[PDB]
Amino acid sequence: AFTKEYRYSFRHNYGLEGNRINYKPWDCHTILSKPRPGRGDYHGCPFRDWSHERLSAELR
Amino acid sequence: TFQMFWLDYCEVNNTLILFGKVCVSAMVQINGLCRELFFLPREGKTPTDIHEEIIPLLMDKYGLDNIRAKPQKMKYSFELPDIPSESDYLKVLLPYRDTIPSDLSSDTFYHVFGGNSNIFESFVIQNRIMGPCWLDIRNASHCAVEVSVDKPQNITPTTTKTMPNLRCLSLSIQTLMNPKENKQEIVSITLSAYRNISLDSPIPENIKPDDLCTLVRPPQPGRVRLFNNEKAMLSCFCAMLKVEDPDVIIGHRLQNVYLDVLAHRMHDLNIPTFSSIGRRLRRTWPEKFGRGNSNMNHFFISDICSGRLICDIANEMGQSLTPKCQSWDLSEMYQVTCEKEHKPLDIDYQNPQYQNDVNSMTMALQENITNCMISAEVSYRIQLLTLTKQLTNLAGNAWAQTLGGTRAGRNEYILLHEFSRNGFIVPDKVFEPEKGLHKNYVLVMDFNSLYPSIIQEFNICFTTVDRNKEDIDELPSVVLPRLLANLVDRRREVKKVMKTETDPHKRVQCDIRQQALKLTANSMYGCLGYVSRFYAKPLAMLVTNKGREILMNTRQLAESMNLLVVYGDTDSVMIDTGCDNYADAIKIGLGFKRLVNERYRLLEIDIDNVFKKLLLHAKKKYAALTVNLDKNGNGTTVLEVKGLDMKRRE
DNA sequence: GCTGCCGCCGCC
RNA sequence: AGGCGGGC
Repeated sequence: AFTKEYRYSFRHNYGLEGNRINYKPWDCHTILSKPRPGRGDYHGCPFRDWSHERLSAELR
Repeated sequence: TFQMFWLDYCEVNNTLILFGKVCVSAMVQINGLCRELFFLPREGKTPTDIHEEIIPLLMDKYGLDNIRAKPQKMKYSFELPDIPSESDYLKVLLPYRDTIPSDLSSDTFYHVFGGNSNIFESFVIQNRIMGPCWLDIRNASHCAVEVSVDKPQNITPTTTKTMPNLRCLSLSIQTLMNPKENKQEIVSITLSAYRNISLDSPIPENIKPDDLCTLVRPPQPGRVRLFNNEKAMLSCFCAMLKVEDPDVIIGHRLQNVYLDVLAHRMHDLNIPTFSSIGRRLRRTWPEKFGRGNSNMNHFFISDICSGRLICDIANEMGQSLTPKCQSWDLSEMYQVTCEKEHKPLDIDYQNPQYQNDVNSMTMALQENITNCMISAEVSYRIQLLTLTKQLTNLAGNAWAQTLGGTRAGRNEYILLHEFSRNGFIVPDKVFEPEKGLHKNYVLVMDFNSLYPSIIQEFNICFTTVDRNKEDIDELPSVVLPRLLANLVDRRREVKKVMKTETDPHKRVQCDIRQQALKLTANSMYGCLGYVSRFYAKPLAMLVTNKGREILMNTRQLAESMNLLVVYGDTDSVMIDTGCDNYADAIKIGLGFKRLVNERYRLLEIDIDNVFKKLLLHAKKKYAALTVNLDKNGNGTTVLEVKGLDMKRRE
């Protein structure tokens, strides 16, 4: 998808590195708690982060 | 005639100095040494054609009345293209700052070997000196005897296998950190003298020192001397050192910690007698000493110590003999090697208690003394001196180098001596891991001797492998192997003698001998494989591919035994035995060893490490429970960690 | 000393 | 993205 810095972090998410914690996937509460997305960010929750205009077009 | 058992050397003013024993210390300055240069004649030329041309030209530049030169037939089989397998060369003996470039192209010759020859290397090769041995041979040194010789030919090696007694001095240094300048200052020094250490006989356990003395300055058993400052202490230290005149300085983390500090403090405090740390006398430090070059400074210190062997039990060499250690902390090494307990005291002289509390100061000084005595006993128990000496004699390099822990050291000399003796011109200078917890016993199998066996089986050599010297990336097709064979055979003879040998002393000695032979043979690959004076990419590749085939079949064999390879590489292969019993696991391991040898009769693998449990995380990152057997068969578990976050500084 | 920036090293 | 350490 990305057509030194990243390999380790992805293995670390699987509990394969360092303290070997098998990190739990985030629930909505956790996702919503992260800093709000700005321009160029895609994390967060579209129901909170998108305008009603954008949500309506997606739902249509 | 003059008889000296040489230990170490140093280069100075285009001369070569040897320090050794005659028993008192002695130095021999060697003059008249020359580089052996070999002029390669062009198509249709002779050594005399060269002789006429360059000799008059050399006499002028260097200003010599006469220069010894003679024709000599030499072979060449290394990586330089266009140079023939064998030719008549002109051997020019050019006495030892302007060097003759190798590309000296003339109408007589086109190439020259031995232009940048090192003086110590020249002496040792020409006189066929193979490590520390007996040699039949004003105010320059700290030695009892100072002599010189007009020509190197005056020195010839002897066959004597025995050696003189050594004077060892164990050093333990306690320091203090000044936060102002970030400088580790010396608070105390312990000196324990063992004036008669014989490597020809086993060293008695818990050997008692001939003299014990501690020097100490204010931070804020044996003799104890108190000083008003650090400068007076270090001056006294240097004087005592000169008088003691040890052949070996034993310690723990001297090489890269305490020895550097000591030198730098002697520098800082302008100690005039600093040079007694070695056996050569110097009035001044090197010009570029203390230029903030932690890399170059190390060289200067090693050089200044020349004449006295640095026996560091916790350096790269020392660690290799104590693989059952994990931190290599002094207390840990003492426990592992001697099976005796010592609780390390954390001495911090910045603490105010040490200024007025006589009992605190006394406890700290007692800690330092104990540590010194421990360092010595460990060094003798692990037999660091004997093994490194053997390795030096096998490779024919300098003992100092071996005690240091170099890779291009015993691997370059061993080859220069073999090839030079046989009339050759020498060059100028994997299985993805099964990540997870493994409940069944896992055995680490060591394939160190993979490559040597490969080089010996397929007869891989610089002299045998036709290769494209223009294109080193070209894979070619199937002296060095004969040398390997000799080492293997000798090792066999030692083991055969071991089965019969009854004397615990002679037995242990045999064990050291075979260890030395094994290490020497298992270090031969680096010669041609590491990117090395004898580097040859086509040869490295050729050996590697055969190593891949062998390993692939090996994987198949393990699987054939219903075993699973948890991890593997060119050095080792870890196999899950599928057992929960030490005995059952060992039987599996032996069956695997035997199986592999039947397929590869010159490849002898063995069980190196037994893991009761193994949590594998990456290639070289795991935690495990190693099983260490005791004398009475008794088995004990111990934690071992490599590469985990827990190994980062903290 | 602190502050701030840039690079590297893992962790969380 | 955050924290810690080292260097300039």
